[PDB]
Amino acid sequence: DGWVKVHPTPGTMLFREILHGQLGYTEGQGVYNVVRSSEATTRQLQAAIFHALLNATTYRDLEADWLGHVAARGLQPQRLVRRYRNAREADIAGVAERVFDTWRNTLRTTLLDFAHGLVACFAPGGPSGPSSFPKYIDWLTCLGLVPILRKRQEGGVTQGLRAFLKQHPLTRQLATVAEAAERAGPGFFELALAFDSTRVADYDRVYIYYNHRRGDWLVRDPISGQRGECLVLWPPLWTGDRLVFDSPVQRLFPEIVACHSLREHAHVCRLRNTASVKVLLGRKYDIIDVSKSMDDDTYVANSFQHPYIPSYAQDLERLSRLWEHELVRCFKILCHRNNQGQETSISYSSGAIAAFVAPYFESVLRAPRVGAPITGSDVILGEEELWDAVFKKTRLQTYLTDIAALFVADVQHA
Amino acid sequence: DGWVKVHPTPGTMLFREILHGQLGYTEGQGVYNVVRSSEATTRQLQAAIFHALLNATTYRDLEADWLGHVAARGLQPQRLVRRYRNAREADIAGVAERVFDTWRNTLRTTLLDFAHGLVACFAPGGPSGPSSFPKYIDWLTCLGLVPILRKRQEGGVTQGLRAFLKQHPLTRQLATVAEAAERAGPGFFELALAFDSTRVADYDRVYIYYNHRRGDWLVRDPISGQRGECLVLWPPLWTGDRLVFDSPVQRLFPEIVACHSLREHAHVCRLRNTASVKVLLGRKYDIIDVSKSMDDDTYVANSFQHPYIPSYAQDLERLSRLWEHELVRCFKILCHRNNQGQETSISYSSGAIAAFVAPYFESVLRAPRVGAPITGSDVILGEEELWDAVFKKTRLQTYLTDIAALFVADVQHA
Amino acid sequence: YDRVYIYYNHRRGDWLVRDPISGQRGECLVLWPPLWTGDRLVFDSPVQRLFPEIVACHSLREHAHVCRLRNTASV
Repeated sequence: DGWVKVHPTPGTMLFREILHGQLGYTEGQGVYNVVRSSEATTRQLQAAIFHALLNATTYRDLEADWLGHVAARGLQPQRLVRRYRNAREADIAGVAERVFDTWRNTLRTTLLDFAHGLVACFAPGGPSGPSSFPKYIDWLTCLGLVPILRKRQEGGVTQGLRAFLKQHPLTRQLATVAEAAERAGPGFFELALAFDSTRVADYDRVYIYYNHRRGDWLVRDPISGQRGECLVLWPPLWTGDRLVFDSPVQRLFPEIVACHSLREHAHVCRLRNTASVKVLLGRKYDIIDVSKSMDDDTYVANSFQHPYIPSYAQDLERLSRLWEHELVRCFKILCHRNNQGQETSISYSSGAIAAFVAPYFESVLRAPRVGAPITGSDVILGEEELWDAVFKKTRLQTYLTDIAALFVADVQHA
Repeated sequence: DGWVKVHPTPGTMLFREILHGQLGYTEGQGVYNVVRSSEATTRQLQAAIFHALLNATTYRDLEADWLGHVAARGLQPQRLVRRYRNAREADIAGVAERVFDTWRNTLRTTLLDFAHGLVACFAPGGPSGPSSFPKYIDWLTCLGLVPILRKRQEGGVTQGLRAFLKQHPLTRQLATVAEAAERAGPGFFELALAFDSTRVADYDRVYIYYNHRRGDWLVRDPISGQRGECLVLWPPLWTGDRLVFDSPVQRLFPEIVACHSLREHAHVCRLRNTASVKVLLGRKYDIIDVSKSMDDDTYVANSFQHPYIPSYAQDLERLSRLWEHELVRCFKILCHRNNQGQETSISYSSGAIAAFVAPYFESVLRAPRVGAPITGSDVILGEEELWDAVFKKTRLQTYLTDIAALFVADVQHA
Repeated sequence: YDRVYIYYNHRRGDWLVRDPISGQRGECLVLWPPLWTGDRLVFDSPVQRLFPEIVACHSLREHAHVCRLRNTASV
């Protein structure tokens, strides 16, 4: 009733084949490899987890832990001052600030270890398997659509979380991390459930049907008999006779076809010209041409030779430049070049992550709030740098300084 | 029932051949050699072992050892101050600082020697043989798969560890070293067991089967009859007739074939052209072309000479550049180049380790914990620099400074 | 180099090195392993990689010399 088949057509198969370089290849196309990188997704995962865990810190809990450690070490400031029998403010101030600094950086290391354990638990299920990011990105590149199949289930990620959190010894030693983990735990459980639920359709096993009268989609798995959903970022066009996509491969398609045809014709012409001497036969290493087959009351009046051979270097170079420029502009990639003109590194710009990573989470993953998205510089840096940067600004440092200021000032003012 | 062979087909054998330069070779392909480097894995082992050793330190045990050394040297602050008979606190402060600093660097030398022995114990078995890193890399490059055969058994690595730890007299001298080694012992045994258990399949024997109807793999050893696991990083695609892999060699395949065919055609055309003078005969150093063989009731009309010779400089240069660019972008390698654009060294970037080294440990080797991944700068630096860097920021330095300041206060008030 | 004898087996994958004259049995160590492709063996040494190009270059030089010698005549 107005429906038409879309995906199993050979056109999309040819698109995917040209993505793998089945015909033609240029170094400009090589920039596509960084477009499939999962660095941004992992950065977003760890930043969101860091924000979630650290915002659960309690001022009272950390004050209780600090006073418990103080009692355990017996470092009562009045007792230390009386034992030292001096009014040297600088000495006791240095001692107190150093002790608080050692407590703060041991807390930092413990929190870093626990967060690293959590993010390592979450890491494997992101890139490979369910919600595979490269599959989403090459779906958007090939056609501009992201088919999805949803099903509520318990997955291996939840099993890993369960096998991780309970037996972790850090809950027994540090109380504050225990309360922080337990109060936010259902959020991580829901995140794991969302990870399991979302499955991205495999390219060669999914069928897409579109109806043009009303403009609605239908996606189903021929083998599993499961109905899914269709998500579109930039919609296609329906001319009435053929559905015309608007993906970058669609735009690039005619030029690659022309270049490949030219290269094939050049090869065919080159193969013919292997001969050295040619002759002709007519009525009154070597190749003989015989016109006697078609001689019928005829006679040769003249003959000509023109050994053409096509050239294709500039066309390949232009195709490489076009590939590079299109892939740079479409995905808003960021390029770094030095004074002499040498390329140094390729990284995602802030626009790229804001335009692709965030909608991925909000629609393909259906994940809850992810907090403030990272900046373009953060993805370049390392995990420890991101951890320190987020730790400095956020809530925990304010409580830490709040404790430190009064704890220090009390002993010297006394 | 839907199964089909994957590896024994001549395509993968041709891929492995083309890596070894069986056909064609260019300067760009040479950058593959630095990819197979084992420096990153060894640096990761060093960092992991250093972290696993240092965290086992005990503040009480370190204090006990320091006070025992002080008592052995008779460095009682009260007695030494009474002997000096002067009010110069600077002298006693400097003496205490120097003595504790020599204790510091003696502890550091002992720790680094023991750690170097331990890492040397794990050094040979890791990157080569069982769980050999270059085989993992060239499996990823050839196909995108990493066949694995697993078996739980004791290995020579554990034998070396056993020959090391209890035969090391360092435990009898320093209490802290013995206590830390005893605490961290089981983890190293688990690491050795993980090293021995994992075996990477060899290219010439193992067989892998695929089935698209349900998307499953089957890997087995034809001779030993052992069944294993099939790991995939970037999956392939099934287009009915064939299975187009998504490895870099697969992308590069058509261009190399075209270049090699052109070189062969150029050679065969060049060999023919060695003649200087050529003549032809017909019915009424030297080469004679007898057209009389087919000259029957036929008569010549004209003759031609077009001595073509193909050239291949441009294709070779482009292939070299394409090889270099593809290998640089695919594995996220990093280059260092100076003012005039000439390179000086090749390094293993942070993205490279984060995308290859870590999943290798987590899946191929099934390591329990690797700690915080190193930065891209650490692989450049030497072992001693890495040890010194990891020593400074960690718990043992905190304990060391805590002891130092309290001892300085005690000696200055004494 | 010119004395030692090296034997290899493909089904089990083991080596055997012995001195033909002294009769002494030794030990075989490998850094990067070779490859077994049926009725052939392919090493992975740098010279092995460089081999297919040097042969072509030497053949080209030989053919150039052969052609040069012929053209010494004037008429």
